[PDB]
Parts: sequence; structure tokens; C-alpha cells
Amino acid sequence: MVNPTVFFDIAVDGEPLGRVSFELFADKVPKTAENFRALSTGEKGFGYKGSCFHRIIPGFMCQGGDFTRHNGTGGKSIYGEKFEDENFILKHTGPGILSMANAGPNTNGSQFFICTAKTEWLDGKHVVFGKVKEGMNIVEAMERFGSRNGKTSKKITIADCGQLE
Ligand SMILES: CC(C)[C@@H]1OC(=O)C(C)(C)/C=C/c2ccc3ccc(nc3c2)[C@@H](C)NC(=O)[C@@H]2CCCN(N2)C(=O)[C@H](C)NC1=O
Repeated sequence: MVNPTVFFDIAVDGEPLGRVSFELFADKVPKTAENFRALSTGEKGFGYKGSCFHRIIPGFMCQGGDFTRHNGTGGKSIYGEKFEDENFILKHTGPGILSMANAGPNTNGSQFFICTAKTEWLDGKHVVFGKVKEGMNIVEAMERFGSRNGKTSKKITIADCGQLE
């Protein structure tokens, strides 16, 4: 089995910025990786294309994936509105870690975050399931549109997304 790779093409106020690609650790968290993979291809009929990064805190993380309410209160998984925490094998080791956002135990949906710092205090409560493979420079560029309270100064969108391999 080969861990899947997905990509996001990022835009800033509609203008193309660049691509971020991710390795999804399906060998360690297959249910969580499959959710993010399928939402990235849109193959269930819904997913990330067109959604935004609603909270970007420089020196911390970029959060996105709310395609139902567009503001960080919504989203849904391919398994239903919520699904369980699969495991916590992987840790928040540094910039580029891809992890699930949640509102409590066993509340994963579609929202995710990309770390731009080591966030070890989230270990064991957010499921880590991938990492940036290429385009950390694009993530760093996105980070410059964030702010201390997370509000973005330009609209940061996933203009396209899908699977590479
Ligand atoms: C998935 C979604 C439904 C959920 O939303 C909620 O629980 C509700 C809708 C209640 C919003 C809470 C909320 C709002 C604004 C914030 C501003 C700032 C902060 N936390 C915030 C948390 C700071 C300290 N931490 C984060 O930014 C962390 C980083 C890791 C990912 N991550 N955010 C979540 O997983 C949050 C913990 N959960 C949610 O965003």
C-alpha cells in the first residue's frame, strides 16, 4: 500500500498563489486519511474545493475545511456529521503537520489544521494524519495573511484540490 498524496491549489482574494501537497498517513490512520482524501477529490459529492482558511494564526497554525458554514462552525465527514478519534499514534512535531480540528472527544468532521509551529500540547487530543510534502513555502505565504486573533486580511481559498497519487 502507498500513502496517498493530495494537493490544494491556494488562492488569495481569488489570485493564484501556489500548490501545497500532503502525504496522508493511511498506514497509521486509514479512516482519518480516507476522509481527507475523499473530501479533497470531492468524489462523494462534497468537499474542500472552494472553501477557505477561516483562521490563520502566524506562528501557530492555519485552519480550514468548513465547507458548510464557511466560518469554522460547520463541516461534515464522509462518514456522517462526526466520526471518532481513530488513534493518537502521531504527534504534533513541528511545522507542516496536518491534524484534525475538533470540538471535544470523537467529534471529527471535515475541519483540519496545518501546523506552522510545534504544537505538542495538542498531542493526544487532535488526530494527526498527514504532513505537508511540498509547498511549505506556500503555507508560509498564507501565514502572512493571518493575524494574532486568526482573522485573515485577504480571503485564502482552496481554488482546486485533488489527488496526485
Ligand atoms: C472544528 C470546529 C467545529 C471547532 O469549533 C469549536 O469548537 C467552536 C465552534 C466552539 C469554536 C471554537 C474556537 C473558536 C475560535 C478560536 C480561536 C482561537 C483558538 N481556538 C478557537 C476555538 C485557539 C486557542 N486554538 C485554535 O485555533 C485551535 C488549533 C487546532 C485546531 N482547532 N483550533 C480546533 O480544533 C478548535 C479547538 N475547534 C474548532 O475550531
